[PDB]
Amino acid sequence: QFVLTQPPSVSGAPGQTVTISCTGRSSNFGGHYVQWYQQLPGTAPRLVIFENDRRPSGVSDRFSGSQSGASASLTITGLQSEDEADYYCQCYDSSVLFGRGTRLT
Amino acid sequence: FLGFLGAAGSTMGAASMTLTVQARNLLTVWGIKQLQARVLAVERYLRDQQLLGIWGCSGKLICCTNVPWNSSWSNRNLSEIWDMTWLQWDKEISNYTQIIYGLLEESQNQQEKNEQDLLALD
Amino acid sequence: LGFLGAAGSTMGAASMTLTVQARNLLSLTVWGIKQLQARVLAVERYLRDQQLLGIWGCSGKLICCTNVPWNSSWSNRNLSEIWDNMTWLQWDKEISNYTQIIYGLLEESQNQQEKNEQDLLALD
Amino acid sequence: VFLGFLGAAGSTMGAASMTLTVQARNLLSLTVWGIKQLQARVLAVERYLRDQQLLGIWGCSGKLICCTNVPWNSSWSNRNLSEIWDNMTWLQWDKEISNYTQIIYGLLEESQNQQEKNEQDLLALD
Amino acid sequence: QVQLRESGPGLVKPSETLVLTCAVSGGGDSFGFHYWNWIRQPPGKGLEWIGHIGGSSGSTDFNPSLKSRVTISMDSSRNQFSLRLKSVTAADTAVYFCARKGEDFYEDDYGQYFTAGWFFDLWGPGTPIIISS
Amino acid sequence: ENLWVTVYYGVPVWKDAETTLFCASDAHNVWATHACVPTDPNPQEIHLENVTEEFNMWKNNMVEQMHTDIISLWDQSLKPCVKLTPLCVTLQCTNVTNNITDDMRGELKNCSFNMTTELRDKKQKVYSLFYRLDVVQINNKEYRLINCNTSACTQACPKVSFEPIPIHYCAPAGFAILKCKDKKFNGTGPCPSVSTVQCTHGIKPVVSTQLLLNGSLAEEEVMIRSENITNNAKNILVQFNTPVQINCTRPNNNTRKSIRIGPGQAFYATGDIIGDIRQAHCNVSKATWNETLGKVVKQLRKHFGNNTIIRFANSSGGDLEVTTHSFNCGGEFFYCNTSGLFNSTWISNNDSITLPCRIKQIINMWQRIGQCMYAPPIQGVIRCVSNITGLILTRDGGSTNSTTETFRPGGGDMRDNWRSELYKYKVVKIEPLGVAPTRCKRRVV
Amino acid sequence: ENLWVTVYYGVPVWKDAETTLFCASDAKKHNVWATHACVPTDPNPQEIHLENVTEEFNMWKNNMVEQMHTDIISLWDQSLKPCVKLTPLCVTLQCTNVTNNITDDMRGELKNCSFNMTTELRDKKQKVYSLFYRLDVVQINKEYRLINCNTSACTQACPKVSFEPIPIHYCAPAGFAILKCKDKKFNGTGPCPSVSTVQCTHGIKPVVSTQLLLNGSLAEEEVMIRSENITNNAKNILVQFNTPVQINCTRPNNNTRKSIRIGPGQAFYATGDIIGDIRQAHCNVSKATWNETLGKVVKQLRKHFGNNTIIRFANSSGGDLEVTTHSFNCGGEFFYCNTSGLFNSTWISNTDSITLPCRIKQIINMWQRIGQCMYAPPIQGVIRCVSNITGLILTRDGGSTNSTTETFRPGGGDMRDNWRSELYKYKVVKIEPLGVAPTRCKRRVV
Amino acid sequence: ENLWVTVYYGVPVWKDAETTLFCASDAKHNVWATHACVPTDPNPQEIHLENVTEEFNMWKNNMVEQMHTDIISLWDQSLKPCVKLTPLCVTLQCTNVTNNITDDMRGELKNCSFNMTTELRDKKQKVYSLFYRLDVVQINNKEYRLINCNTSACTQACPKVSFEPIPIHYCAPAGFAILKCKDKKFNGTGPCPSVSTVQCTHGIKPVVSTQLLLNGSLAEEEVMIRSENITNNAKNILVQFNTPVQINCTRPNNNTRKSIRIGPGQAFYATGDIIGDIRQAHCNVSKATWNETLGKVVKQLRKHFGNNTIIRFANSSGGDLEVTTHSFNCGGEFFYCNTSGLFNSTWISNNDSITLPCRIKQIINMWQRIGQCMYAPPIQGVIRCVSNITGLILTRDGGSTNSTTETFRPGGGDMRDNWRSELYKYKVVKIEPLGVAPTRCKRRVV
Ligand SMILES: *[C@@H]1O[C@H](CO)[C@@H](O[C@@H]2O[C@H](CO)[C@@H](O[C@@H]3O[C@H](CO[C@H]4O[C@H](CO[C@H]5O[C@H](CO)[C@@H](O)[C@H](O)[C@@H]5O)[C@@H](O)[C@H](O[C@H]5O[C@H](CO)[C@@H](O)[C@H](O)[C@@H]5O)[C@@H]4O)[C@@H](O)[C@H](O[C@H]4O[C@H](CO)[C@@H](O)[C@H](O)[C@@H]4O[C@H]4O[C@H](CO)[C@@H](O)[C@H](O)[C@@H]4O)[C@@H]3O)[C@H](O)[C@H]2NC(C)=O)[C@H](O)[C@H]1NC(C)=O
Repeated sequence: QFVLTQPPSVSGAPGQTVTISCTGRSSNFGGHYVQWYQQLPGTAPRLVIFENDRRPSGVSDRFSGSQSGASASLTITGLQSEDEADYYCQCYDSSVLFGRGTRLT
Repeated sequence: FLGFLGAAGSTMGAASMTLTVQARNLLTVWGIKQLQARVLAVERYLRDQQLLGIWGCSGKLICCTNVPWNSSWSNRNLSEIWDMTWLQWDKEISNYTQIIYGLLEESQNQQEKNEQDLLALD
Repeated sequence: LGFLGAAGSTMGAASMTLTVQARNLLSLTVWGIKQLQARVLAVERYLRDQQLLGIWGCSGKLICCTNVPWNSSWSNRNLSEIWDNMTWLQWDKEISNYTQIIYGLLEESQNQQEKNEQDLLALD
Repeated sequence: VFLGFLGAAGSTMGAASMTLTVQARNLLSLTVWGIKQLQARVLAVERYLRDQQLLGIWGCSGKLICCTNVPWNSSWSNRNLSEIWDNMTWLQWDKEISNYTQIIYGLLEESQNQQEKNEQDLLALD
Repeated sequence: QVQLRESGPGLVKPSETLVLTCAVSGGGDSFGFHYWNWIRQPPGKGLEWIGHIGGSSGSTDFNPSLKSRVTISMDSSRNQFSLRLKSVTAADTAVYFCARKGEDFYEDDYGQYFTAGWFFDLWGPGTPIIISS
Repeated sequence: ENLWVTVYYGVPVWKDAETTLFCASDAHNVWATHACVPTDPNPQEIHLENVTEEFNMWKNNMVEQMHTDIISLWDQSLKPCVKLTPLCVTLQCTNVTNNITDDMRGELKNCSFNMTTELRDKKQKVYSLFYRLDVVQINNKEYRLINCNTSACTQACPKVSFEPIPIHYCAPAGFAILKCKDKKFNGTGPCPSVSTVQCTHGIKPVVSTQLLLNGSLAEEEVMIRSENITNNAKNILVQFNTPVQINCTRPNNNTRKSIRIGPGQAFYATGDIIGDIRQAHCNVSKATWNETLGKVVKQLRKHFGNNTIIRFANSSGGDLEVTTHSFNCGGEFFYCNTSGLFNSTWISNNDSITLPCRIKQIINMWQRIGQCMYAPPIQGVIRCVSNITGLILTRDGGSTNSTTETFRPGGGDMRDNWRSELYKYKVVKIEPLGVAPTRCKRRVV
Repeated sequence: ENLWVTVYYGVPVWKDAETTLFCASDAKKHNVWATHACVPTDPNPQEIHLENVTEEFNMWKNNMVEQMHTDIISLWDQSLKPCVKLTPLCVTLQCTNVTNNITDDMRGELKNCSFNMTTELRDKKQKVYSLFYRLDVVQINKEYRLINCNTSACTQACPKVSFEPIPIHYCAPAGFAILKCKDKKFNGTGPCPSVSTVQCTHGIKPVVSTQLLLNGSLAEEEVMIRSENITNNAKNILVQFNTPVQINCTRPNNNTRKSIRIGPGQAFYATGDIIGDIRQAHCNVSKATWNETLGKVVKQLRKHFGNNTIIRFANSSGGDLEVTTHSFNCGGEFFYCNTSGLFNSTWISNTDSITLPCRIKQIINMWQRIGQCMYAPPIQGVIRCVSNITGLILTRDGGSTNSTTETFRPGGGDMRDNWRSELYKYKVVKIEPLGVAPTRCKRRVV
Repeated sequence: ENLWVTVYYGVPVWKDAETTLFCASDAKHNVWATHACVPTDPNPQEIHLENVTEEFNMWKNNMVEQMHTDIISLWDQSLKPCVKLTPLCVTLQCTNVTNNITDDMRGELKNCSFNMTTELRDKKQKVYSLFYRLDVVQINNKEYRLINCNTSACTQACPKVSFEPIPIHYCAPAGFAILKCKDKKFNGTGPCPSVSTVQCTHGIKPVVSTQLLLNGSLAEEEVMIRSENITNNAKNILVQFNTPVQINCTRPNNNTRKSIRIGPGQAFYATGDIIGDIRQAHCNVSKATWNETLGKVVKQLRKHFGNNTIIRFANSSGGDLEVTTHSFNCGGEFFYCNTSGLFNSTWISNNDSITLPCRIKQIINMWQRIGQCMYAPPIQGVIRCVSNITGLILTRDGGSTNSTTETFRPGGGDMRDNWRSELYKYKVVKIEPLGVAPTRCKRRVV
């Protein structure tokens, strides 16, 4: 039981690219496959980036993940007024790890 | 002068003058297709060569025997035979070609014992 | 009388039947190769004794006469029993191991003969 | 048989005339070794029938040493007979003759045929 | 077309057993392969996990910080799994969701292919749970 | 009578029997490997006089043996090639809209799936382009290949080519091929002028259904061949006297990229096209087609009444494999909706036309539910110049009183293309033994 | 007074040798034994009787049965090559006992099994069910696994073809001959006083069985007993009946066949839902006919051994299921029948029907090969095959018990002995036409 | 006065041609199949031919080329029934080794653990195996992967076959013959004074090598030099010498064998545990015998050049390790040895063991066929290899201006020179028994 590090607030403007990183402890590399989520205000969480970098067919092409060793990143290029929602970082060490959450303003 | 099977429609008096041209030319998935036909050709030539060789004509292209022609086999005159085609002549005897060879070998085998007898006297 | 019908008779009786014995010597899947090798094996063996007969002084010639002197020690018999008494099948077993020397004496006795015909048509 | 197979190779052509029996006697003697084993056997028979029928349809079917009534073109070699069977060998002889050897085999075809035609007419009165 | 529906009451007394049944529709035979999980979220904060339930055989893997506090049942007849948690307090005021654990099937002549992580593709609308008198 | 038998060695005696053939090439090409004996520089054509030999057509063994040969030639061509079984995958498979025209809307599909990498423990999302005639709906929808509910198959290896190389079918030893040289040779009947040929001329084994391409044309007049001209249930073979050029091309500069389907073995997918995309089409001039259509109907007046109305219509129907044209332009199999070539009528007494041609990549074309093939893409544009020479037609009879005697172009089977190419030949077996009465007597020494 | 040798070419002299054989069949859709690429048999039986001939036939030394064991397996592997493979079927089966009008003897025999397998595409799965027998399904630690899963991967073997034994004729190649012995009282090894040559043999049905001869050629007048040594303890002493006795083996279940797809063009057939009351597969033999048939061999066995000696029959001793049960074929489905009810016998000097329980297997190893297995497809409908049993494969036991109470039991661990009772009349011999003899020749010089 | 023609049959006449050969073994499983090879005749008649000459021609005859195609084809027929070894390309978590590791094996042997499927397809087990540094590549404890999986992955050799070289014979086909030479000075060309005729050859070793020829045919009296063009630098030089120096190539790592079952009837033979002390494999060669061998080759290289030039022996140039280092087979293994200590000497104008390191690569690849390969299974115990070095391959450096300081360096990137020196006497030739000569014949007509 250990929550993942995550910035509670991040600034968002249209036409740029933001980066969200989450990393707890990585003494033994067991959290190889990080998962990302996107939850519009309230409503239902969605899955945007799945096994590290893959995506479901139907989400926008600008969504892209990265696994740089022990650190993970999510990059969205060309922000708009509809993707400004919450994002979560999902990892796995013992059973299930959940992140705190973010906020695109 | 003519080539392979050149005189196949002429009279037998002139077709049989030069008949040795027909005898000298008797010899992957394409590899099996070729190999099957190469084996087929060597026994086709040797089947009737053995049939020729079992008689007294070992290598003679033209030879002669003492087996007499049966009157009921042909019932046809001789003077007009050498001056009409080979193929029309074949169809008139074709049914009984098997029994012609039967008495042709028994006289030949009894022939070889004949010179085995008087030549053994001295 | 049929194929191999005189195999139990004497050599005198079986000397009128050599024609039928010499006439039946020619007649993707696993059958396509197995029957292919058996066909070429038969034509090779029929040719094996054909050239072995052809090097001598007779081609074809089912009754072939040869002036090689017969050795008495090979048989020690006479004509009263090798023509009227016993058969072809029991004749080979008496000369089964004499077949290497009757063959080997014959090609040279043949070979010493054509030189008599070589100078007969050359020194004429 | 005293010398072996293919013995008198570079010897005298007259001396090699008697030892012409061992060469004719020894003319016949799923894995990758299986196909070419059958290919060698079918080629040996095909090689044996590439010249036996070529010689058998001439004036002598199965004779070892043989000669026929077709006269020699004396302008081909223009050499004496006193060295052919005495000094000249088989190996250094073919290379001076094979430049035109294709046509001699054709001339013996019709020379024996007319000789057979003479024999056919010889039995007309008999 | 598979919808993860929800049920459950509103106002509830604390320190007793509350029931939550999630029903899936478009399955027929699409229940034995995928795992099913319960995920809850307090308002204003991140998600929290509850435990597993078996697809066809039936397996009970739970969160290590909620042991001896919640039981999950399963029927494999109507595709309905029930969530029953006990000793609920005033700090457990949260909205509850039922989610489908995804699976990436692939089999070649040489062997089979297995997944890596616990990713959830299908979610539900959820139902908020309030702890009051 | 003083008559005695004799035997003759080397006699021309003709018997008819089934015969295996040879191979010959005109000096990888696995479609016709030609690992055979080369053909002679000068074939021996010997004309035979005073001979009337009967030749029979549609029961000849030459067409039946070579039909089995090309099937065996095809199966050996595909066993040393990569299997495409890792392609029955759910396809998130959609449209394409950039640089498209009106009638091509929906034919080409930008279509994606999941596929593995060197490790068999990591997947990736590759993309490819597929035609409409290659995928089928299941319910950005989900798609699957046509061959997924039928026999799995391979793709043709890219280095080998399927262009028609002319080959010679030559008789073995003790065997002969007779070539008739009659200008008005009816198929069913004897040929009064028969010549013999050792090894035949070049044969192009093209696989075509509607028309015939690169065949041997006639000498002076078009000819019509039929088993039963009264019957309407048999294909009508027409052989032209003059060639008509055809211009078929693909105007797409299509690229070709290769993705790793597994352990080193690769799958050559279709790359992204460059520039605008148009429809593949075939061009036939009107001036050289309407007059030769008058030639084929002129010969229809010698087998039927000349006071008859003759009509040309579309195909009867059925599946797409037989109702449209199908040929092998540069390793690409087009399917041409031949409708303007058979829309005419005749009363009882520059101008190139386009043909809509569609492209398919999974083609069966042997009536086999045991194997198929994926056609690899070809770099650049496709260009062919060919002659059409045969019209496999079908008499749509049933009516009487010699009225509206229509013809519908059929060609359901595929062995009738070669019946007009091997039309001059028949296998014979020579028997060099024979007997005749002779006054000769054999002397006894 | 002097002799000279002459050459005789074409005389009848034969020497023993070995070679390969041919194929021959009559009246032609697909067959595993006689394919379409086989020459048809001759239309006339060339049987030429010979006189003054005594030839020593020697069975168990000729390799025609060894050649039979060579080409049948070659045909057996060849039909298996272009077939659908069944390697993904030994994924863990979750099974249960079936109880739908079940009897006492079939309780726990059939298993209603369920597992997870691929569809035409390789990304969707379905929960499909099938039926399996107990003899090929074992435990793991309700989870069951196939018996072939820890051994070689293996297939279904293309149910479009049939395993029907069509009689085939082995024809001799050119230059050879086959000698047939027509002696009515000719036992295993010894001279044959009346032998007749033949170009090609008669019809031989390539049926496979381990205990009893099926559909074999009958004897002439008296039942024959053949063995390596009459005092031997092993090597499968065998008999051949002179009169035929019939057997009916039935499968009375209304079995049905459903198509379940492995993948693309990979059609696999599995057992569906049985209809009606299930009954054990059984084979019926007439009690009076079998007892008198056994009453004739007991008289034939009393002359090779001592007179006034009692013999007691017994069932199989032990081993695997392929040797302790009567294994044969019935319409394309393999049977493994218990045989204790026909071999309980005790006979003493001065001298309606019997049912046989039988179990059915789906996947078997046809030979001792470890590299392949065949999944017999479930074939639809009630099947009733009629056949004649005509031979026994017995193995005696040792022990010098005063030459009394001899034990006979059906064994047959070696399966190539089935064709020895069909090829006992025939041998392969090599014809040598050349011969020599001394005469008065004096070949003249021309 | 004129002459008449003649036909001669059976005359000795040779013309050059090409023909496929056939196998001949001594009848003693093997990857060089030998199970269906024709047994050889144990009497090669060495028929000496007198008054004869023959112009041989190396590097143009297809006798080495026809046998070259049989090298690949024989291994392909023995690799197809072997088990496929594709599905182990899952990611490999790899560690280093322990238990008294030395400096020479520091980081070469690796302990790797990875996931693996079992007999039940929906169940996996973790297994461990030992792999060399030249078997895995780096993916950026860390995750390694197989080197030969992004390239075309392949199978493993069956444990039943053995790669030991059987000396095979190539008997000439019927109607055809081969001739051998018995001279002292021998180019690639040259008329042979003493030509001998034989049908079946002596032992020819099919062993493969790249750097040093081993287990080859010994020379006669002295060291002869073979070259297509001795003035050219791109032509490989074949050198063979009379005195066979011995090499003792040992694998001092006592290892076990572990069987990891990868599927139904498919077992992958993994490496076990290295018991005892670990030491790098090496080859031992005598100091004195090797130097005088180099002293017995310097004399005959100076006769083809000037006596004032200085020759320098260095190591290979560079490139891939498989072509630039030694490679051979000893009991199923494939040794890669560094030969710097064998070719490091200079020659001016007029206790004793040399060691050299050796590496081990379990995955071996065909030199020309990159479409597949084969995996050599590990062999338990200690591998002992003793062999005779009979031939060397040397390549001259490019340039070599002023006709001085001509350095000789190793090379030989082709695999056809291993058997070119073993067939130095032999060349296939076609006989034609026909001939025409003039004479005085007058055949008598009848
Ligand atoms: C590469 O690998 C990836 C790995 O993730 C693959 O992705 C996965 O692909 C599988 C394919 O089998 C998917 O499983 C399927 O899930 C659906 C349910 O999900 C659908 O419905 C959701 C709810 O629908 C709402 O929205 C619609 C409007 O669209 C409304 O009309 C409804 O009323 C609802 O309000 C919907 O949310 C889903 O969208 C999500 O995913 C897409 C991407 O696909 C995103 O863009 C979205 O943003 C969102 O995140 C989705 O639309 C099931 O219904 C499927 O079941 C069918 O197939 C089963 C196969 O065994 C079968 O058992 C079922 O019975 C059913 O089959 C048939 O059943 C009935 C007959 O019995 C029929 O009536 C029925 O129509 C059907 O035909 C299936 O289980 C995974 O979800 C998906 N996962 C991810 C993360 O994407 C990918 O496909 C691979 N290939 C590529 C990329 O090419």
